[PDB]
Amino acid sequence: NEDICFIAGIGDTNGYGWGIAKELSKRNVKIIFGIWPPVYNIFMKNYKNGKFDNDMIIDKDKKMNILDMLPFDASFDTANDIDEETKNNKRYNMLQNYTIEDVANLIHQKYGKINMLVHSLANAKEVQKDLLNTSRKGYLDALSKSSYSLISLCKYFVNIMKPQSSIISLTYHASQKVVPGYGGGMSSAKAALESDTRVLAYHLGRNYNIRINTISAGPLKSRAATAINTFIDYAIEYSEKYAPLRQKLLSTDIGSVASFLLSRESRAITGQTIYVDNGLNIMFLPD
Amino acid sequence: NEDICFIAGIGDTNGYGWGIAKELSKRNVKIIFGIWPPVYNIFMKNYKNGKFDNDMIIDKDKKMNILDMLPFDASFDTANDIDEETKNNKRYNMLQNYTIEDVANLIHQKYGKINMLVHSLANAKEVQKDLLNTSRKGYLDALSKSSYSLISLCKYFVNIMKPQSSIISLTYHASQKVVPGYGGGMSSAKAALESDTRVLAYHLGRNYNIRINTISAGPLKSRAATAINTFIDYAIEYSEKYAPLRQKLLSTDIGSVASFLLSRESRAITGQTIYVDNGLNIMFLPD
Amino acid sequence: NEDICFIAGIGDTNGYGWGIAKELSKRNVKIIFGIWPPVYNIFMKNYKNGKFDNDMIIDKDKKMNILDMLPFDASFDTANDIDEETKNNKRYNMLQNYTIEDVANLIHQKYGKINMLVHSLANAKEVQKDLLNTSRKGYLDALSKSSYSLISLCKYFVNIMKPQSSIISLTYHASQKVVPGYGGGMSSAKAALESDTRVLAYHLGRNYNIRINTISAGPLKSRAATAINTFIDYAIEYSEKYAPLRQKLLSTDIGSVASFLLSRESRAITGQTIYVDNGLNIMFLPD
Amino acid sequence: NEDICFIAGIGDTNGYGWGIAKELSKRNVKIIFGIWPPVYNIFMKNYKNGKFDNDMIIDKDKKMNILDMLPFDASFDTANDIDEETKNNKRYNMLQNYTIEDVANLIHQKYGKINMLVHSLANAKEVQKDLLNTSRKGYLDALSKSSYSLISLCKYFVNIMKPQSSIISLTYHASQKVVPGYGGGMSSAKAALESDTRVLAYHLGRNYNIRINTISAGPLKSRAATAINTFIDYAIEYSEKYAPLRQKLLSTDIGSVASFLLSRESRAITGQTIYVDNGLNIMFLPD
Ligand SMILES: NC(=O)c1ccc[n+]([C@@H]2O[C@H](COP(=O)([O-])OP(=O)(O)OC[C@H]3O[C@@H](n4cnc5c(N)ncnc54)[C@H](O)[C@@H]3O)[C@@H](O)[C@H]2O)c1
Ligand SMILES: NC(=O)c1ccc[n+]([C@@H]2O[C@H](COP(=O)([O-])OP(=O)(O)OC[C@H]3O[C@@H](n4cnc5c(N)ncnc54)[C@H](O)[C@@H]3O)[C@@H](O)[C@H]2O)c1
Ligand SMILES: NC(=O)c1ccc[n+]([C@@H]2O[C@H](COP(=O)([O-])OP(=O)(O)OC[C@H]3O[C@@H](n4cnc5c(N)ncnc54)[C@H](O)[C@@H]3O)[C@@H](O)[C@H]2O)c1
Ligand SMILES: NC(=O)c1ccc[n+]([C@@H]2O[C@H](COP(=O)([O-])OP(=O)(O)OC[C@H]3O[C@@H](n4cnc5c(N)ncnc54)[C@H](O)[C@@H]3O)[C@@H](O)[C@H]2O)c1
Ligand SMILES: O=Cc1ccc(Oc2ccc(Cl)cc2Cl)c(O)c1
Ligand SMILES: O=Cc1ccc(Oc2ccc(Cl)cc2Cl)c(O)c1
Ligand SMILES: O=Cc1ccc(Oc2ccc(Cl)cc2Cl)c(O)c1
Ligand SMILES: O=Cc1ccc(Oc2ccc(Cl)cc2Cl)c(O)c1
Repeated sequence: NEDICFIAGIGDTNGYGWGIAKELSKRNVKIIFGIWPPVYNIFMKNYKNGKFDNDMIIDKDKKMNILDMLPFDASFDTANDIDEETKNNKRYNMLQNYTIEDVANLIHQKYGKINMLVHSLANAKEVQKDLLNTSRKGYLDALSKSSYSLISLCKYFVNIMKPQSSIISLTYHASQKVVPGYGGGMSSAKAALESDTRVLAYHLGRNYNIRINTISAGPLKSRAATAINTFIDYAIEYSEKYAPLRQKLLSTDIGSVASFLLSRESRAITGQTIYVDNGLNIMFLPD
Repeated sequence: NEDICFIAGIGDTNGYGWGIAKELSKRNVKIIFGIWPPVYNIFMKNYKNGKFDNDMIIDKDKKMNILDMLPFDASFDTANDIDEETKNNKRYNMLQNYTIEDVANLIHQKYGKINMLVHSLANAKEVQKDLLNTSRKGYLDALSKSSYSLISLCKYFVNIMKPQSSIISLTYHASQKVVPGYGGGMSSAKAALESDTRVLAYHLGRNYNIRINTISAGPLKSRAATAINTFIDYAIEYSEKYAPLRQKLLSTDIGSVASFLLSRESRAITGQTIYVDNGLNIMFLPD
Repeated sequence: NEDICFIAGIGDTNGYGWGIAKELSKRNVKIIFGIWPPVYNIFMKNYKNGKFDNDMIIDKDKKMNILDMLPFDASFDTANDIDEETKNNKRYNMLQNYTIEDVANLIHQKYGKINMLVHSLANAKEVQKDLLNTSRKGYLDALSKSSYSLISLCKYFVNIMKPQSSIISLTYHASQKVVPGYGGGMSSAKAALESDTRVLAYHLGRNYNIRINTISAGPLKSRAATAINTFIDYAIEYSEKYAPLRQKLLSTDIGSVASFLLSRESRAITGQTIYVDNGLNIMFLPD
Repeated sequence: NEDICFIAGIGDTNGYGWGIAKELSKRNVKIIFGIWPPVYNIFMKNYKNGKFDNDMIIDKDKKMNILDMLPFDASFDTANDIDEETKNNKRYNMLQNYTIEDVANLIHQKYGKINMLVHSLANAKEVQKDLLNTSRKGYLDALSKSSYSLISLCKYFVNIMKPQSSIISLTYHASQKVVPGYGGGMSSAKAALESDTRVLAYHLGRNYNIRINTISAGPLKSRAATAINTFIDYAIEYSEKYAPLRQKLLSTDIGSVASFLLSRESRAITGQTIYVDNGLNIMFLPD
């Protein structure tokens, strides 16, 4: 079979994007990485130097098959949208075709139609500030990068997808219950993402027969998580202590659920927020 | 190597229990049926006369294999719970080891420990009456058979299940939003079942490292559905017209989700209500 | 001009029923108490000896006025439901007209139609046991007394209530999120009560133009709370430490919300679970 | 008592802002209107010409006491934020001090500290487009005007509010369930508003002892509603046909709930989305 999945939001092997790639790879899905330009050249260097080799082993027989790796910035819908400062940036200057539309066109031109799409990215320039102290520009940046990027990804990628294709993104329970520390409008962006997942499920389901769901993951010590204010150290310790299942949450635990939601096995599931967090979301009072 | 599942609530090939059996069988899980004594002998006679042979065809290069078929009544926790009248009733008189504790013991004696458990049953004497007109006895009957039966199944089966085992039941969205026609306290029972799934997830996760979830299924023209009164024809027509995914909901659509939730692929999911209903639950206003 | 409220579930001045009585009395609503026969004679003796006189002071320029105090047992729908044993029991033998239908009739005969109804009661034989260890009989007892009693109260009282009347009950968040210690099927009963509030809102709204809602209250050191085992001290301490509003939750805090929901001011609200808990329900992770 | 309420988002007498003003006026609350500059001069003219006189009657005794009416644009946090095109606009040119911070300063300078705040506004330049066809600028405009404006209002107004003050905004159930027609990212903005209400409740409750809630209203034929694509004619007809309570939803039905949430009567309620919609949100299947 010719399953191809574009994963937008891989920067190294420590986040959920990598775990999803690994699990899809087990099912013989061809994988294309969309890599944020500021970290693209570093990623390629680490890859070439074999830094990721142990992380690519699926088992005794299998290694991750990575079809391609492309620069991708969810800040920009089309070529016209890139500002002067960015195009002049040292790191963007030597790259091209990294807007959402350009990446869709490039994948389709090289490999044809795909049938799986993963949104595994977020950004918020004021994450370290409380919501109350977040500026209009800060808040809108969170929503632009973390929420609107999903809509744009759908809008441009549906043209290059087969009927019965499937899309997932990643969210966090701070959208629904208060997590002090989860600042800069990230909580807001995740609330919008979960709502948009429903509305998009209606549009994509009726028009194209395409499904879209979102996985609400528990805490993982990824690069981005490090940026929140040992906030991640706290979250992990609390989850491992109080969740119904006292076991370390792995990126591939989210990967196996993603793989299921992206396969035909879940053909009757759409518009849903699925919790993959060892059950922590169900608890009220710590015991 | 030895995935075994007990499916409590199969009476024919037209309901969700059969769809779950078929999909599990696809994955080489050995299946044991728990059949309610009022329908048990008709079920066995049909099976023996080859009435289900076509329904057991997976892909015509593969057919379902069933390990065992056992009389089972989720009304009774232990042998000591069985009233003299039932014990001597025409349909129960020839059967043995059909209470929850007895079937668990029997299964263990014959096959050892199991790792998958499916609650696919419900009942309510007054389902034809709206909630407001449901009697105390009718309401308690619905809770007893449809909700408490899950707790009891858990209590007795956890002793014959391996750590990391998984349990699922089936629910309906009338627990959360009003569905006229879903009467007799069935809505109440499903609300209880969904809440008990969380509390059980806590106890079973912490004490035995066992997971439990519930699938909120869309409408299927099963024998039980037809007996509600027609109600099910309206539900199905409405769902096929207004759901994000306008496709016929199959018992095997539920089956494949059940299969995922019972497998190790869903190891970080517990306490959850997972909707498998073509996304109908996400809609507010029709078109 | 003739607001009359029946409050089912008052046994002393330390619970939510009293707080609701006090706030309604503030608004010149006439109040009728429904008192469970095991505590009825001790309640009346305390009242007569002036034990509640201080507790009846509203602002020391105003004191509660109580229209009537009636023996009431929400276990029994009609006189024909009362087993011979209860009928002849030491505490029931001297009382009459204490079933749901009889109290409705009595109230109507004496005061005519009423327009406000409060369900402020719960009970569960096995509340000290975790759900997994709760017996069938214990679980059904919790559903019978704590959830079904609301449906029955509605069925019999709608005949003695005016159109545009309002009904409220009390619930707890353990229905939606796991609270260790809230056992015996009380969590199940509250999940059922909250679901039944919606279904009843539909029937009562459409057929009688009557509204029904439920208040999910935070912790209060009532007699029933103390009897759970300590559990309530932990709940209160936790709530005062971690709730958005760090202030002592009063029975009259619930009372003033109840008063609003029972008045015409809330005429467009029905079927709802309203949280009155200093906002604790909105929190995920503590500080 | 000196209760003062600023209501941001009044353009005429046909929306929810006016109904909230009317009901607060009954409680002798002094009212200040924040009026969007494009409609400020028209509003003032209609007011002066007596167009609103019949709409201001509370009853036999009372007329609405409007303390002041000020231009207010939720697009701009501070004086510096206004762009050239706006400052040059015919309608803005003759007005001043209409940014969020400027209005806070102006109210405080004229009247001192207030204790009630109402956010009753929304805008989305692409509301007529499906979410899938909404542009990045369109989507962010919705979030900026409809969601971030609430945060900014809180940030600047808390300085001029008393302890134990209360804040409300208005939302719609399209945040939670799909409403085709509710386009341009308005669904997204409302999801973010409901989430932000929780996070702000935590910050404002712990730091200032101030409460914040949001009212999810049913459909009302306001000026803004007219802009959605007879979408409002449909919504109203559907609500009056299918809601549990079959009665016309009035602006003052939302006003009376707002008045309660803004008063001390609701001191234990914060971070909540309260539905004031005749119960329509509780229904799954039309009957
Ligand atoms: N790590 C957790 O604890 C956790 C919990 C719940 C949800 N999530 C979600 O999972 C997703 C993946 O994050 P992660 O935890 O794997 O951290 P991560 O750093 O591994 O992944 C985030 C990636 O997004 C990329 N990115 C940032 N801005 C971008 C832009 N403008 N365009 C394109 N890419 C951009 C970064 O390069 C980074 O590689 C995020 O959406 C996050 O919200 C994470
Ligand atoms: N059919 C639907 O449309 C639908 C939609 C949502 C959820 N569900 C749920 O799926 C489950 C299966 O229902 P179905 O639709 O497959 O109908 P079904 O008739 O196929 O399943 C019901 C089975 O449960 C068995 N049963 C009843 N009482 C029992 C008892 N006391 N002990 C043991 N077994 C008993 C019956 O023998 C019957 O075979 C139910 O719990 C139902 O609530 C069904
Ligand atoms: N106390 C809390 O912390 C708390 C928190 C959330 C919800 N609630 C709810 O508030 C309600 C009132 O409880 P409370 O905390 O005021 O305790 P309480 O003791 O004041 O109220 C319970 C009352 O119900 C009566 N009752 C019990 N069984 C009855 C029956 N069969 N018929 C008639 N009356 C019966 C008892 O006489 C008792 O007076 C309960 O439903 C409870 O679930 C309480
Ligand atoms: N009308 C309904 O059916 C309905 C249902 C649910 C929720 N709501 C909500 O109620 C609130 C009030 O809307 P309405 O229905 O009364 O319509 P409305 O037109 O009466 O009120 C909206 C007001 O917001 C103002 N506004 C728009 N952009 C602004 C800006 N940038 N700065 C300041 N003010 C601005 C407009 O002048 C207008 O007067 C809205 O938030 C809406 O989402 C309305
Ligand atoms: O522990 C919970 C947690 C940890 C990390 C997360 O990802 C991000 C958080 C903030 C930002 Cl700016 C970017 C990203 Cl990828 C997240 O969403 C939730
Ligand atoms: O269309 C929705 C639907 C149809 C059938 C269902 O199953 C039952 C419903 C009532 C009773 Cl008494 C027993 C059973 Cl198995 C159900 O739960 C939901
Ligand atoms: O702290 C939360 C809390 C405390 C008390 C409660 O009331 C009861 C709890 C159990 C039983 Cl059996 C009877 C009643 Cl009235 C309750 O519902 C929740
Ligand atoms: O019927 C539901 C409904 C009707 C009107 C509404 O208000 C708006 C809707 C869109 C825009 Cl751009 C601005 C506003 Cl004030 C709304 O929120 C929901």
